[PDB]
Amino acid sequence: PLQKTYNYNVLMVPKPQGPLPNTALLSLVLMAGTFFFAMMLRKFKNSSYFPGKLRRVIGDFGVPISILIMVLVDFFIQDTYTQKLSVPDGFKVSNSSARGWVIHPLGLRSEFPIWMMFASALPALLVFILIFLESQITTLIVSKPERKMVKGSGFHLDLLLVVGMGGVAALFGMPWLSATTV
Amino acid sequence: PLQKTYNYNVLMVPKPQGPLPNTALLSLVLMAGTFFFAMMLRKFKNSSYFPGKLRRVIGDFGVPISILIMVLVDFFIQDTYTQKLSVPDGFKVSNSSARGWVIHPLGLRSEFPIWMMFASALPALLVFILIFLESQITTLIVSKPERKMVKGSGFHLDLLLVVGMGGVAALFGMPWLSATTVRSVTHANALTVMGKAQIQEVKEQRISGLLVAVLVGLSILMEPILSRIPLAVLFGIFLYMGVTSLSGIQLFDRILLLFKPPKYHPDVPYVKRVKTWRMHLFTGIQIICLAVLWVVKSTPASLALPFVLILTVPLRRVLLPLIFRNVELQCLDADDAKAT
Amino acid sequence: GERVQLAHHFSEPEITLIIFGVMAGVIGTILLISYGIRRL
Ligand SMILES: CCCCCCCC(=O)OC[C@H](COP(=O)(O)O[C@@H]1[C@H](O)[C@H](O)[C@@H](OP(=O)(O)O)[C@H](OP(=O)(O)O)[C@H]1O)OC(=O)CCCCCCC
Ligand SMILES: CCCCCCCC(=O)OC[C@H](COP(=O)(O)O[C@@H]1[C@H](O)[C@H](O)[C@@H](OP(=O)(O)O)[C@H](OP(=O)(O)O)[C@H]1O)OC(=O)CCCCCCC
Ligand SMILES: CCCCCCCCCCCC(=O)OC[C@H](COP(=O)(O)OCC[N+](C)(C)C)OC(=O)CCCCCCCCCCC
Repeated sequence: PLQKTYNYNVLMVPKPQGPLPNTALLSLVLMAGTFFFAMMLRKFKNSSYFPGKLRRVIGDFGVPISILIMVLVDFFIQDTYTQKLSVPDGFKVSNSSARGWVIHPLGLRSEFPIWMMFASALPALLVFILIFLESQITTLIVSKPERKMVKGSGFHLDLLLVVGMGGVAALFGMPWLSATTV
Repeated sequence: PLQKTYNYNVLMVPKPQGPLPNTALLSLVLMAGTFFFAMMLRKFKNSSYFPGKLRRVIGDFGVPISILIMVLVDFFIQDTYTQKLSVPDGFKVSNSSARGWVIHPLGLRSEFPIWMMFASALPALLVFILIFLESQITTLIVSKPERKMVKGSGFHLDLLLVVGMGGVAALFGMPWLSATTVRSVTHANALTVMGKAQIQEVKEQRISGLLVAVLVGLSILMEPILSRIPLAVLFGIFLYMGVTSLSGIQLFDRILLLFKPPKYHPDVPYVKRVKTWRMHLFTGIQIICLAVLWVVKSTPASLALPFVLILTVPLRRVLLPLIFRNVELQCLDADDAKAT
Repeated sequence: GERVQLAHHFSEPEITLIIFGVMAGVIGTILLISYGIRRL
């Protein structure tokens, strides 16, 4: 938050343990600037300025150009803290003490009960309903006739693929996915 | 500056004696916000949303609405410091020990020499050229035929009034003023009624400027109101006026046409009756003149700017016909935007 | 005025009146000169 005074000695690892000056305002400035540049380049793509092909190219790379611009802006402002992308160190499980890469269907530390083996069908039905509705409505949205899609779309192959890879990835202790609308 | 650590116990009188957190970033946010709101309300005026009359009203008050919104935004952030408007404490001379309200022409503390009584003409000459050029060029710009002013403009009465009032105010230890370009253009634009893209009429009246002058005089007694108005909101307002004052300038339009392909070029006489490269040569000569004037303004010899600006009249009247045909000059340099 | 000021023979109204009178005189002189020319 914006305060008159801050603590100039604040622990930085893993995340700041207290408020920091200029953080929220610079975050707002970077967000607003990124959105502004993205929209200005989107307008410039449809505009009538410069060679049209260059404008189409420049406007095609509008989002990467805005990202690069504001990333450079944050790069040159080194005194102010901004939260960055945090990616895991390596290709290892998040908990090396709780599970491995492969999950035993009969249990890791306790024997899996038989009743829940048949009682997993209801959560599976709920997950199937969620994934089905999300993926198929997304496919409907992207394959509308007004979107000028000529190559066709798959409502049976895509659902089979998505839910099958989800079921297979469940065995490896990994999330099942779905076709995300946005 | 933005720095990792700040001193928290800094003295706050009469102004920051050191760096403060969140100040520059909040100034940037306030300026961008008020500029964005002003431009959004300007587009709302010309938009097709809401009852049109309400949209026209809301759009007319667009700058006051933006100012109020950002003033409230800074009001509700109490911990952060932003520089506010400061007015004098009262209607007193700015330095009590140096002079009074009235200045004796023969001297205050020492006798004024005789030779300077005659030698004051040359600085008076320079001031007269400055004020004359600024005021008459502002009158020319504001009272253009394309601006739809039917009430007439007087080039002799206004110059006499401005210079005589300045000369009288000099006797009272007060500055001589001039008809500024940006403020007058903004004032005329704020009174312009748009048609259904095309100028329809301007509300030419004496009450708006009179009320502005009265409020400027009363600003000393409006300290509790002005002390809560940040300078960043006014900076965004200034940016709005600067980008707005370029609407009716054909030089700006042709500079845009430099970045704009010819097929796109609009249906205007200096495009349809002049070759594109000739038009761009015209624009480039004007750009060279602008660069020369900017350079002159950057030197300490910036008071010679009126004379260098005057030199652009022999340019257009002599050197331009030596490289441009009369048709091209009529199309490009048109008094009332006519196709010769 | 303010503080300690030199006392001249003429006050401020007197000196400004004499300066306005001199200015009116020279203005009338130039006007009469211009009226004399462009006629003869
Ligand atoms: C930047 C490159 C040009 C620099 C100098 C400019 C002079 C220069 O190098 O000539 C090339 C060209 C001139 O325009 P020119 O009419 O030759 O070319 C048209 C121009 O490329 C349009 O943008 C195209 O529109 P779009 O494809 O339909 O969308 C149009 O395609 P189409 O209608 O035929 O299909 C083209 O025909 O440049 C500009 O675009 C002018 C402003 C450029 C910006 C100047 C500011 C640096
Ligand atoms: C702020 C109002 C709150 C909504 C209250 C809900 C009530 C409400 O406002 O809607 C009904 C009413 C319909 O009345 P009506 O159609 O007669 O009113 C038209 C409207 O004023 C247009 O803006 C005018 O065009 P312009 O711009 O002057 O050129 C047009 O005149 P003209 O030029 O065509 O001859 C007017 O005829 O308004 C709307 O137009 C719909 C916009 C809804 C406004 C919704 C905005 C959020
Ligand atoms: C594309 C551009 C989009 C613009 C959107 C702006 C969103 C603003 C987000 C702040 C809102 C908020 O909630 O601020 C509230 C904050 C923090 O909350 P707190 O309760 O103090 O935190 C305490 C929580 N603990 C318990 C975790 C510690 O207070 C402040 O320090 C006030 C700062 C507000 C500044 C507003 C910035 C300018 C806004 C207008 C710009 C035109």
